[PDB]
Amino acid sequence: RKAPAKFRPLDYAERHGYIRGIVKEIIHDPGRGAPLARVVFRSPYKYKQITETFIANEGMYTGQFIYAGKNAALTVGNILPLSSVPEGTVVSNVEEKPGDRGALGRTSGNYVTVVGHNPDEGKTRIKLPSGAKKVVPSSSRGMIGIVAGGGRTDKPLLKASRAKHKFAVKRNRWPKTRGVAMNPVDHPHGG
Amino acid sequence: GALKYLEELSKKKQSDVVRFLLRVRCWEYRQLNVIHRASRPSRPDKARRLGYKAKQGYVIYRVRVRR
Amino acid sequence: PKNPLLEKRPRNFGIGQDIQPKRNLSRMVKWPEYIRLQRQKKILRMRLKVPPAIAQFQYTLDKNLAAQAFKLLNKYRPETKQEKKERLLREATAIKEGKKKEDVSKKPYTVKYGLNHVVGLIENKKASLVLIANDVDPIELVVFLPALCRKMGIPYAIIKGKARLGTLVHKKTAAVVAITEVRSEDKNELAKLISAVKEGYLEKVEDTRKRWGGGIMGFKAQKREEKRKKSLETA
Amino acid sequence: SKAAKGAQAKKAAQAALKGVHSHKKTKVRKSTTFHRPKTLV
Amino acid sequence: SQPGVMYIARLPHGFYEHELRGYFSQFGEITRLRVVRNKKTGASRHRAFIEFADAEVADIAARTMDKYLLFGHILTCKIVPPAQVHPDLFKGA
RNA sequence: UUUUUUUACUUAUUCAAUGAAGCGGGGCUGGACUUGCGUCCAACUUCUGGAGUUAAGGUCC
Repeated sequence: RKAPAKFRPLDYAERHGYIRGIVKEIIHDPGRGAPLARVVFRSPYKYKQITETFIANEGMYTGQFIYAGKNAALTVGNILPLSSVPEGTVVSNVEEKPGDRGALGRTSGNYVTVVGHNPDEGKTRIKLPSGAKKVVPSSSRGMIGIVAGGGRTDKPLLKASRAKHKFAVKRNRWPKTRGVAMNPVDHPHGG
Repeated sequence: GALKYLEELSKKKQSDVVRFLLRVRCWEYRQLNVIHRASRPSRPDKARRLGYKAKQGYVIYRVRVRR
Repeated sequence: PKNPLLEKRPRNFGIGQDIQPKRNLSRMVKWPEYIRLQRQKKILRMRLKVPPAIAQFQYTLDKNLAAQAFKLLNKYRPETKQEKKERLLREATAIKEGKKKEDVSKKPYTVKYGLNHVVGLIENKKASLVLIANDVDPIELVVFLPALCRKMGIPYAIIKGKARLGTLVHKKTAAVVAITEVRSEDKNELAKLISAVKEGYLEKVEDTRKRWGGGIMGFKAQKREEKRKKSLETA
Repeated sequence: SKAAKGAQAKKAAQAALKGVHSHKKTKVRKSTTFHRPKTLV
Repeated sequence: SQPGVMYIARLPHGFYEHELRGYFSQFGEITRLRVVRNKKTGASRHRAFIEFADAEVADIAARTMDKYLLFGHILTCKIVPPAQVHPDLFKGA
């Protein structure tokens, strides 16, 4: 793992217009089921370019121009505030608050559905992958589309070694000893 | 002098003027470092009766402690 | 004639176009903590409600009356070190030739200073005019002074500058200065200054000294309440 | 205009009671970074 | 709209017609002005009447300049109401 | 004057972001509705895996 998967920080260009970036690499991230996309943007304030790391939606490719901002088009890979999208649009890496660089719908094959808009108080009702309903500020950004790599859990692991390889790069506890297989000093289920 | 008036005023800690001064100074000291040097005593009558003098070699340090 | 090889290359500073030019960003500067603290201290004192005994110090002498008071008081600056040394040499000479020091030295007339000394003069009703600096920190050192002067019937004025009063008394700062008595050629000027202080400062602050200070709203909050009131009036 | 007349009268009153030094220079800062000034060593 | 009349007294010697016109024209333009003078001598009686073209301009000038300490004189600057403005006040102005 | 309720505010306190870079309020321009001129809403880059940086220039000296 090199860099965290975040949006750009919310700046003037994304607040008032759009900025174009180019997808240079689509890379594998260890411990994550979803591929990442490296996108290069211009810095509006200096000559040097800025490289960002997004969670890649399905259909994104190297050499593609994506657009991030209020006036960006409704196209897969583009990053828009939720106030700029119609109802029924599915998005990924949705910010809980504007500027948190994305929190919801991040794992492979998952997305967040924009259910409704309340423009009077500037709120947006969304549906999460767990089925929960949520209200977020309408200026929260999301990337149009579905996170790539879906159907990963359909394949059986079939082998203790494949489970071991999955969890060794993830730090999760493996193998797992049952509590009832333990002595009473170790677990409340012990004995 | 003025220090007799300062002592009688410092007795009245629940009056409007003293509560205002205490509130604003509490905010300022909370923004400053936990231990920092004071340029002068903020309670000159109290410092003088405790033995402070306006003489080279006397310093004041302000400190906050968790209660 | 201008050179035909000269060309104009205008830059477009819209979003996604050419690099933004270097602008004045002083409103958004990350300041050191001491600068941020002193600015925030001034702002907080404006935002909170200030009790009248502190808020009365915002009302000071105007430029003309402060200049006339300083014009009188600059004739009564205390003795410098060189002047005192010369006076002591003359008095030592008089003592050597068998004369009292009062034979060669006259009664002095100076601006009276030092807070304890001036408070004593006010309580003994010797002070004829009291000038108090507006920026004494801690404020408790002078916060009772207008009430004391009002009880003793002494003309006072709040004036801007403890450093300015220090220039009168050869110090860096002075919290308060007083005049008890002047010379005969300046008695008329002092009486005119006292009448001017009474009619142009004390009568004008007689009602405003009893009011609460502060409670001023910030800029964005003020605009928010103006918009809210306009929307409520429209709807 | 009446607003202009009132503004002129206010400006003359401000000059009479406070003087004419109403304005102050401030540095233009093209960066948001404050650096410690270099002093004599 | 309506003119404003200011009575100014305690005039120091030297604060006469041209000085008053020039000084109070800074506040606002002056319609009429007369310094009260002795006919036997020509000497000033330390009072004058200034009619400004505009009323709260006159009011601002009076509240600014009242009790001002000028050459040993504490000036008297007052607004006289239009009811008590004399019809012949600015005869000879 | 005080006791409860809710109902606003921000200045204490709390959270987050940034290289503390474009916040708030006006002006200019265009579009709409309105009233017969006040609102709100927009300025700026979308065929292409290029390049964009050392201000060009105008005008007074």
